[PDB]
Amino acid sequence: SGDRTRELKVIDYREYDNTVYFILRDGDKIYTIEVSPEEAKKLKPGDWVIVNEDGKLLHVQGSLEHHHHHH
Repeated sequence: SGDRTRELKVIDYREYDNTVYFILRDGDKIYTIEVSPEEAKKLKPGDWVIVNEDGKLLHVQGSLEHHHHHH
């Protein structure tokens, strides 16, 4: 159970007037997604993303610290 979303690494992009193609990597698998330029403004090669069920790009921001047990 769990492990239902997939994080992908941006390895490349191709930019045209009205569309940006991102090349995304999950392990040894490659996916392509095409978005509008305003959706690509914050993403570059080396960034990580999650694409949700609606096709929305979600930007991986990092981890949150948890150094202390709280129960």
